[PDB]
Amino acid sequence: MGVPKFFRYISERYPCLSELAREHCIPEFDNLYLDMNGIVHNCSHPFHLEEEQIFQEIFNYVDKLFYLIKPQRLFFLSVDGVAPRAKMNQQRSRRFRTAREAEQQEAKAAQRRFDSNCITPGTEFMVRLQEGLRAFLKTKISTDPLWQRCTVILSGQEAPGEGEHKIMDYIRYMKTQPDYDPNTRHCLYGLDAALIILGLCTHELHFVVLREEVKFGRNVKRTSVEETRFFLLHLGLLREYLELEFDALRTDEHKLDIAQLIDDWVLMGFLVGNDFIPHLPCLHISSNALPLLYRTYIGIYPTLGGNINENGKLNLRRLQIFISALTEVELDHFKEHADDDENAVLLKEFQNYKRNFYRNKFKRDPNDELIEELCHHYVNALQWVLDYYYRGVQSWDWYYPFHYTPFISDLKNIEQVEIAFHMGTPFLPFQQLLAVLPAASAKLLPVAYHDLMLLPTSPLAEFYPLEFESDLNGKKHDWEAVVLIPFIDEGRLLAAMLPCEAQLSLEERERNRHGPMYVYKYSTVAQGPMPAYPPLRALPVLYCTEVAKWSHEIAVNLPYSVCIELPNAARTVFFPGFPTMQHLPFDFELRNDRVKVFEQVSRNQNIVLKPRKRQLEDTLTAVASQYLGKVIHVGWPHLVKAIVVRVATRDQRVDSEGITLNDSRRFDSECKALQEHFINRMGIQFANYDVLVYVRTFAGNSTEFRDKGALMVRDSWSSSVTGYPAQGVVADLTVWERKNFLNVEHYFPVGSTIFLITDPYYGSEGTVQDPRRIQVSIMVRPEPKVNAARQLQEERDRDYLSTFQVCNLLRISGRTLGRLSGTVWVVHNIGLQLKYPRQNEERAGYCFRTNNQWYYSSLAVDLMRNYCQRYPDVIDFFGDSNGHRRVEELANWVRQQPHMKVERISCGSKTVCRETIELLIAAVDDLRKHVKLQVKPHLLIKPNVTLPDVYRSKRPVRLFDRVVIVRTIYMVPVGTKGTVIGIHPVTDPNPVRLECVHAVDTFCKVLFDSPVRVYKVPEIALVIIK
DNA sequence: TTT
Ligand SMILES: [Mg+2]
Repeated sequence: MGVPKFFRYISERYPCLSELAREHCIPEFDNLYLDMNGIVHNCSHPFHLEEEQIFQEIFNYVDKLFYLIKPQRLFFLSVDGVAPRAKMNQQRSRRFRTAREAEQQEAKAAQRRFDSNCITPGTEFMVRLQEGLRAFLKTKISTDPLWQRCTVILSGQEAPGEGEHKIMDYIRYMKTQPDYDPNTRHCLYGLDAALIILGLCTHELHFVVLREEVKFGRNVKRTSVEETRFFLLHLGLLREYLELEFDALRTDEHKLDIAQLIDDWVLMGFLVGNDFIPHLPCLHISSNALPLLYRTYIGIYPTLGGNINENGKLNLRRLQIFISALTEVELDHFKEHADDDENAVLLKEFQNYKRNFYRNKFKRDPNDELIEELCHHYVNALQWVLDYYYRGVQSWDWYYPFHYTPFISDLKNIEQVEIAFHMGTPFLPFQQLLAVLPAASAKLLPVAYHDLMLLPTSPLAEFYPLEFESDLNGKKHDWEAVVLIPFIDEGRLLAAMLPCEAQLSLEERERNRHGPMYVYKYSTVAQGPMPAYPPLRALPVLYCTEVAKWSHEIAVNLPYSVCIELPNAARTVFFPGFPTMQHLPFDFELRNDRVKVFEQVSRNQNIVLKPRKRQLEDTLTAVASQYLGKVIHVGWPHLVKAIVVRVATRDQRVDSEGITLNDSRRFDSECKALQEHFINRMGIQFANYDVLVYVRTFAGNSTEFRDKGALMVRDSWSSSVTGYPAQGVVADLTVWERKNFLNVEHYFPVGSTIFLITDPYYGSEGTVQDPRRIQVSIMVRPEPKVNAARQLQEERDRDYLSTFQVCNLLRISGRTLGRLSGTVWVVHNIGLQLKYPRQNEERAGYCFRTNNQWYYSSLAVDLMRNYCQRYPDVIDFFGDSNGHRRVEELANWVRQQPHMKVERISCGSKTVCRETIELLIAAVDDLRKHVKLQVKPHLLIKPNVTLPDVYRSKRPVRLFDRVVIVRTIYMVPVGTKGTVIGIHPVTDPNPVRLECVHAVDTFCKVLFDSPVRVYKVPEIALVIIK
């Protein structure tokens, strides 16, 4: 996996659409919508933890997400509540699955614990979680200054409806409001198809979808918070890429109605497969589904009155036409996997396949009555889903009452289909629980119905099969497998609940009501005390307010869908976070250039964008004339502000200082580089690279200080200079950006912290006293002697052999050293796991790589010798190679030893041994003078304001360097001082930003003397003490 | 809940 198949697909068909970015590349947002069931799953059962632990970790998760994304206006976190029957059927399927998969995996314990099905609403678990969560919001917002300008909304298991859909509802409600901002930048947590489709159908302009790369789980690889990156999808581009795909639907010289088109595309996306209906065998993404629905639609389009999905409502005639068209696809799928006048033969065999299918797999006779009710229920289904999205739930009771899908060929007279579902109401937690849980998890229910789950007398015993069969329509994985069970009739079920209900325990009786969502807002006025809750410590005073809002204060009742295209919004202007391909006249074509967006090269086609040859003559003097020294926007459509510092040609090149000659070789090389990037990753094709432009990316606003006189404010550019083809330069666009300081004193208030950049105490803590130069008091502190520790390390660094040397000492082939020292999978792992060549990793002091050659330390060698001594035949195998019990034996022998306990790290990073760490720690132990001075303003770091380019060291950071923290860094408060014990580079795997492509950021495993002991920290938040 |  790594990422959903849908995400993967549309992400490769439109290369510019998605990226893997780090904390700082994520665009600014007003609203973050966080969906919790995923998280709760990650934290509860990835081995043992108690509730306290779990909650603590969930809380953490949230904290780090909010910390990294910094939603400026709203933070809506939404836990799945009691959902409509349509979903509940599937929820139930997944429960039964997990229960049985659970028993099966516990069976390995027979060969030789936290029930997860409690992640559903109504369970004592989820309730306790709800509590702890409100408590958490209250603490965080009440204490943390960063959660105080935000508005926060929680929607718990209390409030009914899928998290993702409660989010949706709040969004539509939002659009409804009068003085609502059409430009609000929405960020939604998640990558699966449903959330893409969802955000895409809100018809919101600045909407991003994102999820972290690695669950926070790989913390056994020591990753700083700031090091974590996100996969993100830009809906704004998705739109433009569809506008590109259906260009053939244009009949005149003018844009198609994108609202109209998006709607229909939402429809296709729903056809590919959704939760609330069985999937059509003939439509899987890997199976080229989207392209097929595209072809079908395009080729059918001139015939429909207009849209199949009009503003969330279906056009049964047009629908009909479409499905009719899909018949081809379906029949072709049949013709393909059949074996696992010709046509006529095909059709007879296919009709026979139908009959036999209805009979065998549908357990129903093929009466035309059957086709009838199948068509009925299917069309009903579709409309139901569209309502779910465009207008909110329109039926809590309704559900597709079959386990399989109709035959497209057998869908005629759709138009005659009557659609009528009724709202009804969401089930009470216990009802839904009994509807969803399998016999296995009876415990999660109150005692009152345990009997109902497990006593074969039970009226509902049918719905609780000890054994349930599973059909897999050519779907490979057990999870894709259909789960053949009954469908609960609400009647009989509530009938079999009547007696028990009264007898429920008091607290059980109380926890069985639906509930509201809560709105937290930081208050200056003290709101009183809060009790503690495992694991949140108690609070003497709250500084926030919690306020109940019910499901119906968010309700929008109208004939049309508010999921319309707000016209107040500005799509002419550029917003920094959000790319558009609009500002450049370009042609386009769908080609087969094998673009590389993820790990490996795409196997299918993509859309190549081709900017039209610009009007500016492609000469040096001409390009310079226009753009030299000017402020432009490069990268496209992922635009950035930048200033042109040089223009170059294979022959010559212009600086502010005049024209000179240029290295042809180096130029042609740069050009190759650019070409490769754009085509292979960006699916972009410029006319030519005859003339390059070299820019500096905008790097923050800078405040200059003018003598004793005044405060100046200017633009700040970058350190590094990157090259961009002159053909992709876009100039003079207007942008929507957006609190200046006033007095010098306003900048430097009394008692605020100041850091020194002047030689006498480069890196000294300080405090401003009087803005007159500036009056300041510096707190001088001693610095530990590290020469000793350095010395220790140098000798250890000496302890290293070469791959060959090591081959000789162990008397083994080079190959066998290769397999032995890496990871070798047997089917289970049996490699000492010291090096990870493909990954580009190395294990601590054991392995290390320099001249593209490997070197192993002594611990490594004694280890490898050990392995050899003990397990010879295995080695013999490694050497001569290109009851299942011995494996487990050595797999464990290996997993046990301590090199596993030692951190693995990326190659090119310098580390240190625990002994040296000991010496250092001892020195700091051993170590345990305010000086007033007048200091020019530009040599003072204001902790969270000053741009890091003013304090970046002219020399790369080194080990044992003495560092102090300026910029705030998650756990570590500013001011904390320490010494470097690690230096770790980091490069983006596949940057879509040409500027980032080979940029390496530096993190430092730092030993702060104070406990707060050790943390990786970006070089940006550091000064070195001179 | 995801794959
Ligand atoms: Mg969901």
